[PDB]
Amino acid sequence: TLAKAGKVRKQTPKVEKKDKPRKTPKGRSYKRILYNRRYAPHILATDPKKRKSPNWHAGKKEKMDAAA
Amino acid sequence: ITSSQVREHVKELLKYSNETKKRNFLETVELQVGLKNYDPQRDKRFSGSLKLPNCPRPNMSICIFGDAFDVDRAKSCGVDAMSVDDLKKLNKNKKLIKKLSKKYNAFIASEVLIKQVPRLLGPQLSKAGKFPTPVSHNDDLYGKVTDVRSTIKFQLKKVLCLAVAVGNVEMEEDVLVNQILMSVNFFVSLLKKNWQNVGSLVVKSSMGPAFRL
Amino acid sequence: FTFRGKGLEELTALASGSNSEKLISDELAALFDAKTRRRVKRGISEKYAKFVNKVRRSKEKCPAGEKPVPVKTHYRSMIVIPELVGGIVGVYNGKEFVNVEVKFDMIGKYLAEFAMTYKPTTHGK
Amino acid sequence: GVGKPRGIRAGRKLARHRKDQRWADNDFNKRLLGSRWRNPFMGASHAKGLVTEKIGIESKQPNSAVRKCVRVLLRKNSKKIAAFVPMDGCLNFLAENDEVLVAGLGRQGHAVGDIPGVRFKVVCVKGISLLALFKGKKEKR
RNA sequence: CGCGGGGUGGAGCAGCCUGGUAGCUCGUCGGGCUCAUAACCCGAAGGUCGUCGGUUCAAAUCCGGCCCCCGCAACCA
RNA sequence: GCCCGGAUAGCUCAGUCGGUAGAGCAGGGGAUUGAAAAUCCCCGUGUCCUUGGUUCGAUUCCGAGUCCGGGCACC
RNA sequence: GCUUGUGGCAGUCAAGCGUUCAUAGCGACAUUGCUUUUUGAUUCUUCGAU
RNA sequence: GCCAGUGAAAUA
RNA sequence: GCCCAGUGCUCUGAAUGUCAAAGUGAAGAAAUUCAACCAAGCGCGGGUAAACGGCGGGAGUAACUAUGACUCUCUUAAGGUAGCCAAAUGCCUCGUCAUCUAAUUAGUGACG
RNA sequence: CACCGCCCGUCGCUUGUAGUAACGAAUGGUCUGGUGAACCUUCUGGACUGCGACAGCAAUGUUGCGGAAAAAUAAGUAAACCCUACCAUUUGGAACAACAAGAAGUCGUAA
RNA sequence: GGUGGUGGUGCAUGGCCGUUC
RNA sequence: GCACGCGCGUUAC
RNA sequence: GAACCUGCGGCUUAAUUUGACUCAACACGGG
RNA sequence: CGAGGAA
RNA sequence: GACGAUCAGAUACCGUC
RNA sequence: GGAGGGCAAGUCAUGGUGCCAGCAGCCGCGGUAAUUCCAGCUCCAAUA
Repeated sequence: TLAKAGKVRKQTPKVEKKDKPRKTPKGRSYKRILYNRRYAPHILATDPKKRKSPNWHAGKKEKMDAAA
Repeated sequence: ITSSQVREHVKELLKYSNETKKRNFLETVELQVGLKNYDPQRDKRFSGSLKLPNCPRPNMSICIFGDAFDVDRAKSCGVDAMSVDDLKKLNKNKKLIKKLSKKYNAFIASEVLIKQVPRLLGPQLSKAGKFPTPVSHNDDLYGKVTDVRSTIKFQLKKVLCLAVAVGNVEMEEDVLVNQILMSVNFFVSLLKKNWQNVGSLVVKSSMGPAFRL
Repeated sequence: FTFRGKGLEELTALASGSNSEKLISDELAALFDAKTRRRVKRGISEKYAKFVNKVRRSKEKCPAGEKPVPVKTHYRSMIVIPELVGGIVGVYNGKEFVNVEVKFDMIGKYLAEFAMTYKPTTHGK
Repeated sequence: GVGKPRGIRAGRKLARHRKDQRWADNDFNKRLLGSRWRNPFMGASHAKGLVTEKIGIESKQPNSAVRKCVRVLLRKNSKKIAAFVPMDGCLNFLAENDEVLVAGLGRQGHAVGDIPGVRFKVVCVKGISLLALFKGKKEKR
């Protein structure tokens, strides 16, 4: 073809991005948060064989609250 | 064998006897031959006397029949029967068509066949001794049975058969054998080529043989 | 020089006789085949009677200009009645209505017998 | 012993042998035979060119697809080039006759498994990085 | 013209010298078989035996007379 | 330069002793498949090259030009 | 060698082209002609030498 | 046998 | 290269048909006119082309387009094989593309 | 996806590719036979000028001597240019053809 | 936004059944 | 539904 | 092979509901 | 339809 | 190479030279 | 700059697309329920 150029993108409904509720700390802070959310002693505490996936929180509001 | 010896069958053979002098009563000679040996149908004869001259010699019941009116075509005389309800079952085959057409003379009946004669009635009988010949079949079978009883001449049909005559006791030679020939016409020759068509035969009178060929 | 079955008139007097009650007087009964007699002697419908009169008006009102008002019906089960002769009734078959001129001969026969219900087969391949 | 000779006096032998038996290496045989200089870029990493026309090419074996490609004319080299235009709408920016900057795809030789005889990528239109034209908030002319 | 050989389905070939039955192949037409596709196979339609007559119960069959076919032979004024 | 010739849809191509315009492929809608090829129905698309004449009307029958297309060019 | 159809070449009328205008430049139709390196007719001269 | 006779054609 | 049908040539070959003179038979009164057989030759059979010479033609026939190794065919021995060209053979032809020219109805190199 | 499996070649088609050799050109380099600017040196040449003696005290003049510009000269270094051969590096070229790859194209079936 | 649907996918599936037997 | 092509069968010569 | 019967294909038809296709479709969907 | 070809 | 046969095809697997 | 594997990180039953647009370093993704396309969200890696 040719005129069939970018058929896909043209057909895609432009969804918007969730305007940052607050902010995402960039610096030793981010590396800090990560350290806390995963390698902080409470997670290295429970079995190293039974600890969750750093993204099982695929953004699931139902399992998001069950954990916290 | 159509040679000088004809008068050896005739002249030299006319006083052979088998005892003494030569008797004291009348004579009885002839000249044997046939009819045409064809098949008693297609072609073998026509018309014209020789003669010859004779008739029966012994019996004459020949052949004449077809319908319920063909019986009276054999009542004031004597012939064979073709039957009515037989041409659709058994009036011809081998010893059947024979019966009616197989006597001695030939046939003097009429005609009536249709789509049946290529292997039955009219057929199986021809060279046997009959297959619809010329017997003026229209008024009956008597007037033309002058060609089927007496006089004659010598109607030669069916299976061989014929006649001959010239003199009495002794008075023939060149005209004795040449009387035997004279005792032959539409039976010794005829139209287109017919001076001979056989192999041999016989003859005498009462004496002994004739031609020793 | 042609005539008709049993006298078109004798029947109008036979059908509309002294007691022209039930569409098919017991008179006409003697005339029909067992199957038809069965039906009428059994239980014939009334609708079949109002349909009757619908032809009636169509046969008279129309001038001798021989232009009958086609009467439409699905009552393919109706058996032509004597007085039903002459009118052109439109009978449904499956697709549309069929207009048929009622002759004297089609009586005692089912009204459906003329409304072809299917087009037989032509061929080729 | 093995094939190789183990003499203290036979260094020369081993030496020449290695220099020889070494031609059996393509990587070697390649740069050694100034091959890199004969390709369309003349060794170069990138090349400028003018779009000769946007043509499309069909995918190979298990894939079936219309690939976006531009036939380019390299400047000092002056060769016909087959150049694959990257991401989605990309070819919608390449106007015929514009100036384009092309580079190879994974080691100069085999094209991406999918493509047929294409050995180049298109990175600039009129001197404007494609990626830039690909994301709205960046650039467009 | 004289000798001698021959016309049989639509085609090419049989049956004729040894009278009763008209066959083969192709082609046309239908069906098998197969898991299926080729292939392969079966079964049908179709001949007036050049044409006319004769023998004959019966003729493509033997016999003739014509009509073309081929081969020999040939002297026309 | 004279002698014939083709001009018809998106491209290759036929026409009662005029009165009507076509398959093919491109082609989009199907039937089909597991999806697809192939195949089978359907759509569509035009003064049938420009003029003059003949007729009720000409894409066609006529006449010239026209483009591209085979055969003829001191002594 | 006639003759000139056919070739070639000029000519009258002016409907037309020539965007405005018949003739600057050309001219349909229709019509008068010249030409004898086409070709075609014809058979006069020359096979009792071209 | 034959008047019956079928078949490619009937015989003592 | 392939063609033995054609014309020629040429072999013991063919189970059979012509085929002259003498010789034979038959018929007349002979002259004479009918016969049968009868060498070659012919015709039948085979080989034969570094023998004369020959060497076809039209239909269909997708993966824009034109296309033929495809098959269908009607067909006479055989249906041009290697090879080779606008050539001293090519009609149209001044063939088409190059090439040599400022320029080529010449040259040459190509292509069928 | 297991013989209704794999699979080979001719021809065709689809999508493509310009290699090796030769030749052409470009750049550079070398050889062969010539033409030869310029300049070092050389033999000349000697305007101009310095000195001494004589014609005058002086400008000027004669000659002897010395330095010395142009010109001209031979051998030499040798630029460029041409011709004759050869090398190197690049780059070029077409219908038909050719090569490359692929397939349930076509014909068969090799393995 | 449901009901209901012999409407579509048996290659989305249960259940069941045929086949290999 | 009928020009026809298949497959169980029913009735019979 | 025969005439009916019944199922499947095909071709018709307003429409001829549709499933199933070598045994492992076709008097089978109790059709 | 007169016992039915390849199967 | 010339022939027979086999095949749908055989200038091939058999056979005669 | 990524989130099927190699190669750290989504088992979202998310929206669009339907062998098309495109991805893909190599395996391979894609033919209507895509873990590789477009994009949202959440995650990972190195981090001026």
